[PDB]
Amino acid sequence: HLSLLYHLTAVSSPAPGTPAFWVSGWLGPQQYLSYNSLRGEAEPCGAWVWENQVSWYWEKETTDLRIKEKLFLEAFKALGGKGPYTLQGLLGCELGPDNTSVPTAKFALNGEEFMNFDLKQGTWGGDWPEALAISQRWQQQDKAANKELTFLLFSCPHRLREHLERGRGNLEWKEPPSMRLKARPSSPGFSVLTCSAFSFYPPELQLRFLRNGLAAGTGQGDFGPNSDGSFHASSSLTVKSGDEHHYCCIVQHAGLAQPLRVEL
Amino acid sequence: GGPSVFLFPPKPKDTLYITREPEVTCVVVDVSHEDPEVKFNWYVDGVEVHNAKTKPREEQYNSTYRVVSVLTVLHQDWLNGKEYKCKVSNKALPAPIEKTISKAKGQPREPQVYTLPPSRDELTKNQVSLTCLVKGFYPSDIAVEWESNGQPENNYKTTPPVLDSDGSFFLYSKLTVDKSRWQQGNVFSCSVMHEALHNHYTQKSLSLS
Amino acid sequence: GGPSVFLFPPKPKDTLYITREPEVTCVVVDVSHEDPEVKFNWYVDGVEVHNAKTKPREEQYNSTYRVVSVLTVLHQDWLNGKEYKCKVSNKALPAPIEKTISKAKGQPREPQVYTLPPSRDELTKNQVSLTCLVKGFYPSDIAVEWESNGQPENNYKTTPPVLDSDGSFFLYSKLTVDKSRWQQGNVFSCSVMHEALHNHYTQKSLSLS
Amino acid sequence: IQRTPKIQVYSRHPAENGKSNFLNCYVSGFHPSDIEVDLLKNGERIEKVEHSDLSFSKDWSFYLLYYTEFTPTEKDEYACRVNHVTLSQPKIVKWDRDM
Ligand SMILES: *[C@@H]1O[C@H](CO[C@H]2O[C@@H](C)[C@@H](O)[C@@H](O)[C@@H]2O)[C@@H](O[C@@H]2O[C@H](CO)[C@@H](O[C@@H]3O[C@H](CO[C@H]4O[C@H](CO)[C@@H](O)[C@H](O)[C@@H]4O[C@@H]4O[C@H](CO)[C@@H](O)[C@H](O)[C@H]4NC(C)=O)[C@@H](O)[C@H](O[C@H]4O[C@H](CO)[C@@H](O)[C@H](O)[C@@H]4O[C@@H]4O[C@H](CO)[C@@H](O)[C@H](O)[C@H]4NC(C)=O)[C@@H]3O)[C@H](O)[C@H]2NC(C)=O)[C@H](O)[C@H]1NC(C)=O
Ligand SMILES: *[C@@H]1O[C@H](CO[C@H]2O[C@@H](C)[C@@H](O)[C@@H](O)[C@@H]2O)[C@@H](O[C@@H]2O[C@H](CO)[C@@H](O[C@@H]3O[C@H](CO[C@H]4O[C@H](CO)[C@@H](O)[C@H](O)[C@@H]4O[C@@H]4O[C@H](CO)[C@@H](O)[C@H](O)[C@H]4NC(C)=O)[C@@H](O)[C@H](O[C@H]4O[C@H](CO)[C@@H](O)[C@H](O)[C@@H]4O[C@@H]4O[C@H](CO)[C@@H](O)[C@H](O)[C@H]4NC(C)=O)[C@@H]3O)[C@H](O)[C@H]2NC(C)=O)[C@H](O)[C@H]1NC(C)=O
Repeated sequence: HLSLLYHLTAVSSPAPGTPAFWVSGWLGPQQYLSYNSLRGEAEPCGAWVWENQVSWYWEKETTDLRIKEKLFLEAFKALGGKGPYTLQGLLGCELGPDNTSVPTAKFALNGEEFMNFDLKQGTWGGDWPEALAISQRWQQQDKAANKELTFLLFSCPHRLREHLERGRGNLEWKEPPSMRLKARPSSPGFSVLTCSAFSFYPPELQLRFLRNGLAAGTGQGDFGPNSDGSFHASSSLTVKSGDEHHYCCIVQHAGLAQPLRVEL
Repeated sequence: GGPSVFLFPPKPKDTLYITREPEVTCVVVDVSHEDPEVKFNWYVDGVEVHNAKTKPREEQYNSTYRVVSVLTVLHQDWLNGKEYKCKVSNKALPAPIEKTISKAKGQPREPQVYTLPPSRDELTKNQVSLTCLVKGFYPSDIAVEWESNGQPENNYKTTPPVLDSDGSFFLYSKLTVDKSRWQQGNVFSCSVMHEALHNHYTQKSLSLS
Repeated sequence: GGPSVFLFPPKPKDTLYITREPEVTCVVVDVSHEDPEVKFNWYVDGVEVHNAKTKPREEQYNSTYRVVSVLTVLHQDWLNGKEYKCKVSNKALPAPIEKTISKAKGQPREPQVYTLPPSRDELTKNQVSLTCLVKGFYPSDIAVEWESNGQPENNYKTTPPVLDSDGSFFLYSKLTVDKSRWQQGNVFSCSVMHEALHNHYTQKSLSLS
Repeated sequence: IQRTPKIQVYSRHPAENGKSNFLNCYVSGFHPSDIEVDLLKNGERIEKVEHSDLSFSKDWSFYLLYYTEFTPTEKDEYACRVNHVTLSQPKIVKWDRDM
């Protein structure tokens, strides 16, 4: 079910010492790769430094991303006008049933999707004027179209397979959460219950509230990452003061054989 | 009685061009000097939002405060007929005045642009009138420009639309240039921008022939 | 507070054509159901006159009486910038509301009419767009029609004016006809009527060429 | 096309006074990418704040993890301070112990 996805970003006038362009590469919700226009080199992130990886893998990455850098910084020439720009791209692929890849290639300008890459016609598309401009600049190039094709239909899925084999260790990692449930006097005759999940991987996880064994739904959920690739979650609920000890909190998660009841 | 409210749409060019900002505005005049504070709200297809940006008090000669609230809507949004709203509440108003604006909804129609050169008769004189008829389009909102030799043109005017019998609208644009220029052959290109335009944009051309 | 008043001009066609009646109208709404009677007056370049003709009460759904007074001005008059006036007095109004209308005065300019045939591109399809540009005219007021084969045409629309940089206005008119008709050669003639037109009228022609 | 940040502050491990931990601040859902995020100990900024790579989500909005090692004490008060184009003035979020 997992997927290789690159998060390309360029800006037209960067705060100085900031990079004009940069990429983050992801395997599922793990960041494996990292690149930017200053350093100019694709580097492994996190536990992926220790991946049993082959020679030339990384400089293949670098080579590809440099073509991307050029393309992206080229886009702002095509747009012409003054006002600062932010060009984003989401590129990748996901494995499908029959030893089959499914590609993704969308882009956004100043925070709105506007352009895409049609893998059938081998053309960029989108119909905003901005997208027509950029689409045109790229389509008339040293076979930029072909390289995007190879990158998505060949390189991407070949990489994805390679990482699955050589990086099971990371991908299949499992860490169940530490749980805490607490009561916080809030209002007049009210109080806030907060269930919290600490340090878990993978990030799929649900929090639920019971009140004497019957569902009180969920309230506001919150979800986030820790420094170490693990995750954090919390859910909160309004509740009659003095009626607190009646509630508990239940948690579902891949790293637990069965759902956990969490007392106050 | 109390103050009144006026709710303006975004700029048609700004609703196609991302690079530009499509501002859905909320202007309230005839406001009480005594009770100046006003509580704006906003509702996207019913759902409230908190990305409003209120400009400060811009008082007039007529002792009435004038206040303005700008919402930066999305591009894609507006064009999907998402229904917006300005809920103004003031102590100078007993109840709240609500004003609901949108895209002029309905099946939009591809415009159809043709150029027309200056007529026989006209050419005699030093000046000419390069016509741009644009017909067969829905809706009203539409941007029209001129440009020559890769470079925009100033000397022109463009009539607003009128409703064509068929239900769609149409428009004209009278770019004037000097005779010499037109004779020299220089290619002129009437540019149009509109919702149903393929790529939200098309331009046509006009030259000696 | 009380009722308000609106003062409309005559019809541009009616200000050139004698045969027609140029009616300078005085329409008052928001009138008190309690105090319905209203005392009109009229003043030609200051001088009062007694040839007014008041229509009776034409009440609306909104419980406000609507009253109307018609003055039949002269032809020659209006066009000499004679300044007219409706003085409405009602007990529902403390003071009298006075509204003064006239010809859009200033040095009037001869219009200049050219036809333009349907463009290359357009002809492909079954329908065509016989353009009539009319530019270089003052003032706004102006009548435009079509006529073919000695006989008027229905299928057309005409944009209102817009103010041309030079100060004069201009206009367009998009008479649509079928292709066959135009091909058969039948002569079409865009007709214009305006104050500064020689003989208050001119018409031009358009045909296969 | 212009979005306001969402600020979460939470510890990595359950908070226990005198035991070592990490404090995270997770700024998210903002646009454009320029953002100043400072972690505050008792109102003044910490200098050993590390932070993750600037990235973006399925919905194109940017996000970022700032984090510091720390050993909480009962007395100490922490907070996260964010400036961004869309903010009148720095927004400060207090680290609720419970969440
Ligand atoms: C004190 O003075 C103020 C003005 O200051 C002036 O100071 C004096 C001293 C002098 O120097 C003047 O020269 C100065 O101008 C007064 O403020 C004004 O008040 C009036 C009414 O009280 C408002 O009138 C409305 O106007 C809008 C159109 O406004 C645009 O165009 C104006 C000039 O052309 C301009 O002033 C406006 O700013 C505005 O421009 C737009 O600005 C926005 C925002 O930035 C831009 O995005 C736009 O691009 C820009 N557009 C253009 C074009 O430039 C008009 O739409 C309103 O019409 C409705 O209301 C009528 C009654 O008032 C009603 O009869 C009509 O039917 C119409 O109602 C609707 O009609 C349409 C039909 O399609 C439908 O939408 C609806 O169905 C229908 N409504 C229904 C059915 O219910 C209206 O006339 C004026 O806008 C306002 N000024 C500004 C600015 O907003 C102040 O009132 C005065 N105080 C007192 C106590 O007298
Ligand atoms: C009860 O309802 C009445 C209407 O009935 C309706 O019933 C309801 C139930 C529903 O069924 C509706 O569908 C029905 O229509 C209300 O009566 C109306 O009230 C309003 C305001 O109260 C009047 O608004 C004015 O309108 C004129 C334009 O009116 C023409 O066009 C209208 C439709 O397009 C039409 O209704 C009119 O009849 C009229 O048509 C003309 O008729 C004459 C007479 O036979 C013909 O000769 C003409 O050929 C014909 N013309 C066309 C075209 O068809 C408009 O000009 C006014 O604008 C001024 O006032 C604005 C504020 O109201 C102001 O903001 C503007 O600036 C403008 O002021 C001037 O602007 C110009 C700029 O160039 C300059 O002249 C000035 O400088 C400037 N003034 C300055 C600076 O001071 C105005 O909007 C409406 O006319 C009226 N109906 C009729 C009829 O007259 C009734 O009010 C309501 N009661 C209550 C209590 O609510």
